Amino acid sequence: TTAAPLLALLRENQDSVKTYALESINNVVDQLWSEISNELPDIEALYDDDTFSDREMAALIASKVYYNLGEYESAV
Amino acid sequence: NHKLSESDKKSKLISLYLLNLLSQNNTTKFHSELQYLDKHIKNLEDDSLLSYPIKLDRWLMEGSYQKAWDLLQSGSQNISEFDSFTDILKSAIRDEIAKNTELSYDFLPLSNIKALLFFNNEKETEKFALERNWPIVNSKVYFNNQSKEKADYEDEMMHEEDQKTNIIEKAMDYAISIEN
Amino acid sequence: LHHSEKKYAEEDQVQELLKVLNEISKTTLTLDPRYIWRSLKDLSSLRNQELLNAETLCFTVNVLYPDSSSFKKNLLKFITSNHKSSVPGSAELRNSYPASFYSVNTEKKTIEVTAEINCFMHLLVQLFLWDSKELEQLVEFNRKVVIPNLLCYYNLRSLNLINAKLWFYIYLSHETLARSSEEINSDNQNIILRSTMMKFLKIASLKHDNETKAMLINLILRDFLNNGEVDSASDFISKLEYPHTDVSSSLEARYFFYLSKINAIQLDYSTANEYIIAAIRKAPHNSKSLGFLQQSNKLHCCIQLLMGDIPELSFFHQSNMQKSLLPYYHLTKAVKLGDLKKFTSTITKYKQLLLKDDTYQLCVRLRSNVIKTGIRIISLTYKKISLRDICLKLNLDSEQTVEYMVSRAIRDGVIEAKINHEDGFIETTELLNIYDSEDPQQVFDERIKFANQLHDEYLVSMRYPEDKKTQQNEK
Amino acid sequence: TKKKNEEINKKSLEEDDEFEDFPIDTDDVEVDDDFTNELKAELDRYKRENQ
Amino acid sequence: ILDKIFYGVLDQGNGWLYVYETPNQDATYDSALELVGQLNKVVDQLFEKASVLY
Amino acid sequence: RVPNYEVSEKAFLLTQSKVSIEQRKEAAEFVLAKIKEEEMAPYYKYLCEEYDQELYNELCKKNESKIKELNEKIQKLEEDDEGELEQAQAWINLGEYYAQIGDKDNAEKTLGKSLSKAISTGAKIDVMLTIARLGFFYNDQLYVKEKLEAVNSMIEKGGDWERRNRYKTYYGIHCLAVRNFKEAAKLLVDSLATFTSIELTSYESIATYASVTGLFTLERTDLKSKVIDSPELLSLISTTAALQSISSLTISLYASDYASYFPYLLETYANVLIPCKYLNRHADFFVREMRRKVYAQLLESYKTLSLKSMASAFGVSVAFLDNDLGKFIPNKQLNCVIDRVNGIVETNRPDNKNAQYHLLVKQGDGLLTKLQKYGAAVRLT
Amino acid sequence: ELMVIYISNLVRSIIAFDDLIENKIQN
Repeated sequence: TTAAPLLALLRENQDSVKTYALESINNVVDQLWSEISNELPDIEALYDDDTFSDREMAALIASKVYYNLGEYESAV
Repeated sequence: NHKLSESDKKSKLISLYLLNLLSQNNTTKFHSELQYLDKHIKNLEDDSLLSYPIKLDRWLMEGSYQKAWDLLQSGSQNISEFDSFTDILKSAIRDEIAKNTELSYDFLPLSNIKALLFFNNEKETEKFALERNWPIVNSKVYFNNQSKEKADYEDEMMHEEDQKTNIIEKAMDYAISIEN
Repeated sequence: LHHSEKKYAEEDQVQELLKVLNEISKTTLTLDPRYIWRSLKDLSSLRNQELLNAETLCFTVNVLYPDSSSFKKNLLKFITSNHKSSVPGSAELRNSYPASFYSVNTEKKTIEVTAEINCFMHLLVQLFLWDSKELEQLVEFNRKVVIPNLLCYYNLRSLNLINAKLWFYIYLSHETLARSSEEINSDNQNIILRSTMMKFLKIASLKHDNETKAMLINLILRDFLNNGEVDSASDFISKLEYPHTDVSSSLEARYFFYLSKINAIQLDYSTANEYIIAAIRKAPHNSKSLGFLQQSNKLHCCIQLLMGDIPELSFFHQSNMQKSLLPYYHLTKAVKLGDLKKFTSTITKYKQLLLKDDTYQLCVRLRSNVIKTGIRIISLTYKKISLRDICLKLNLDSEQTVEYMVSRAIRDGVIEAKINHEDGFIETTELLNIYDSEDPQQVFDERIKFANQLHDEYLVSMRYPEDKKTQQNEK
Repeated sequence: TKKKNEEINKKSLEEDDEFEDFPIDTDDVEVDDDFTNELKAELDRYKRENQ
Repeated sequence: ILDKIFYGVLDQGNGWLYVYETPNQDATYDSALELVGQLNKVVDQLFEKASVLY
Repeated sequence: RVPNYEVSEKAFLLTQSKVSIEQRKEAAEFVLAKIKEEEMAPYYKYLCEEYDQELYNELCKKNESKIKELNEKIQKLEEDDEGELEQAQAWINLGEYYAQIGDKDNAEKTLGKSLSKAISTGAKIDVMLTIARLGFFYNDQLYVKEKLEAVNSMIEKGGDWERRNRYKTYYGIHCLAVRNFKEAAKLLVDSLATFTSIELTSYESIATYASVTGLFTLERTDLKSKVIDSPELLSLISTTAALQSISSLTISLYASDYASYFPYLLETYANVLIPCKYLNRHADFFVREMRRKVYAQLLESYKTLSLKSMASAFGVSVAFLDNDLGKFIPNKQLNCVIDRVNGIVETNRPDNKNAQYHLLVKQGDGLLTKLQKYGAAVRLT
Repeated sequence: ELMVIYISNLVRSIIAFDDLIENKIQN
């Protein structure tokens, strides 16, 4: 089992496909909090821009990734 | 364990993925991906389209380049989407040869530079020199100069300065460890 | 017959139980319950063989049953039920004493004494299950109860010390079920297995209990390894918090074993050395531990051959693990002599033994090495050797082929030569002498730094014992 | 009890009997070089002599 | 040369005899190896007596 | 006394299939003779595997006679009351009766009492000597080692020069059996001069052993002095084939003759190495060492040779020489590189501070290792 | 040094077991 499909769909321009991916990510972080870190800057850029519309969800996920690693500061 | 995963396409798709990883010149992941395959699937399907990436990767490790080249050329009877890797992989192979043969010998007759790198034409040979920043002097390549200079320049960076260890620095550390 | 033996068993357990019950309830004497719990586990396992092993049945019968009862009934169901005194509470001989547990207060719910007793009871059950070879239903049932049983409670430093054993059996038992038989269910539950371990680890970072962290990380590596998921292991290791300081030396040796394995396959050999040498010394030489040692020596043989070293023959000469290590030994030989035709025969014949241990994949890769060692040999011997002679001897395909081996070999600089195409020979260039170089400094740096570290360890250790006896009464 | 800990943890890598599973399943190298040499020296000699 | 009278090497293929001064091996390195040798024996003995602790 | 060693020497021949059929059956007769005569029935049983009911009767009889005899003799020697003299002697004799029939077990018990019970230091050493010979007999070497380690403690206690000699010669044989020849030589040369045989092999055997080790280990100058100009060897000349072969090899090695060296190599193999029990197992190892050594010897004096010259000199073809040099070059002893294009044999010699630097680091890694582990152990404890 | 001091501790523990036992009698 692997989070790499999820990572890959996010790049696609289409908003409908990226949003559905976030929701999938949120339920595999538990374990996959490792593979996802390599690609974590993409998840960050989608929140930082106001362009995105599912912003709150994108930050939430980046936090969960920092929490499991234990890099608490960024998580909060 | 098996759903309807087994397909003719299954074998074909694996083959391609591995060729890709070789074309990226990222052997790290190639072997990683190979280790994943090495159980159930590789054993049950034998190697019949797998034999194309296994053997390619294997002869390049072995050091026998002649063998690694012939697989690339014989690829012709099977192309359908494989050429998209064939091209990238070749160009990297000539580079590989050129690097091994750099230290071996500085000056080679014109005929031998071509033959080694398996170029069809002499003009293509001199194209690769210019890109590689090597003087052609009397239709003989010279590898020694630039490569050494470059090497020297590369050696000086903000990484490898703390890993050198100065002889005076070694002394200090030995002395103070006793005296702590 | 039944009665006497059953009774003695119950007493023995009760004695043990009482000791640790007094211990655990007083401040931070942590080390004491921990040493005691370990010894105990061993004593219990050794016990089972004679004077029955229905200690478990007894031991349930005379304690408060929170869910113990449900498990016991399942276990009886499994080996065909009987009833003779096998429902807990059938002998009231606690009698509201504090030691055998204040019967009323456990019921009132003002206090809880059952908590730590239930963790300890799960350990004892688990050990018996594996010793026995009670698979299928029990194994599933045990796992199903214990995971939510632990997530029902809230951990303490003392509870943390206990689950450091429990999590080993949750893993091990599942593996046994894959190892019986292939099920479609085994593929699903493999995933669930990883998931529960992963969660408990996150929390346990927050408890700052090293014991459990270390245990857990070893279990987690072993699973990734079976599925050959190196990419996912590589990120996993970069987490970096796997403690060493507090941990028992066993956990350091399983951890290092795994490190050697994962590094070697992804084409790193240099660092893989440090880890396998370390993992052999840390392992003990115990009689039950001989099985581990063979396995470590198989892997070592491989690591070295890839790197370009020759494991001493001498080391394997006086070993007794002989019959198992026959395949490996012949590989060493093939490399050492550079003999091309031998090599191939060796890996075809032994293929199946080599596949089990998964050393095999490493063994294909030594094919590059056979050739290289054989070129190393010709160079040491000969200062000018026509390339034409090398082409006949190693039965190489064409004049172009013989060049390419030497070309690539000098890139790692193993041979260090120079090829003359036109003059049609190789001339050795090998420095040989490196005393003159700066190199001697570097070698000695490692020697000295290791030495200094040993003095520090000694100082710190020496004073501690002496304080303990000086406080104690003496002449 | 430090020792006991070692052996138990280790066991899962050893499984059933990584000790007896394997046997249930299944200048010192170089040959007599005197003989080879004997014959070499006479084969040289012969030619030497009748030349 | 075998008896270490003049210690040199006779080069058959130029028809010359090459002459060397006496080589001087490093005394420190030789005497050091004797000391190291001894240290091993010492540690073995100690350890046999320390068998009492365990 | 004579069978105690001699049986094993013959028996060894019999074992071996290397030996010529003539020799094998010459020895067979010898063995059978001594069985009946010394009444070796227990031990014979051991040897038969490795190889009439009247024999058995001979046991059964001789045993019950010898047993009943000694029984009441010993019983009476203990009864009548003084232990210094009689009880001590009686245990010696008891060990000896077990040593005759080769029961190892019951001798350990009897000769053990004698050691325990207070007697002269002479007396202690003498008695131990027998136990060590049974170890040598059995063809177990480690059994000899433990005993002789004790014997060595008592050597300077007693201070007899008589038993210092005897001790040397036993330890000499033990060491001949193990690979290590360095200690063997030192002990062995002194003992040519001096050793009255006791429960060990004849002086002709001992002579061939000093010659054999001498080649192997000794520096050149020191072979000449101690061995060729040996008073002992010169008077002893050759009254045996084995002594003759080894002597012939020595004369060509020293004289730097090379043509005849190789016939001689072959001869010593046949007539020395295979008859001798202890040096049989090292037959391959010795000839390897010698062949490196001679090639080496010649290369030391020449910066260069041509291949034709060197090959004609040893008497082998040029092709035969090339295959053989290259065996020994990566193991480092001949120190020579070989050009193929110009046919030349160059000889590099770069040994200096570099040589000695590598020896010290390698051995150093090992002292570090031991130290770390013993440190850790005690700290736990 | 480590070993030396440790023999001394092993002796001290045996002494300490026995002293305690005698003190029980004295009390």
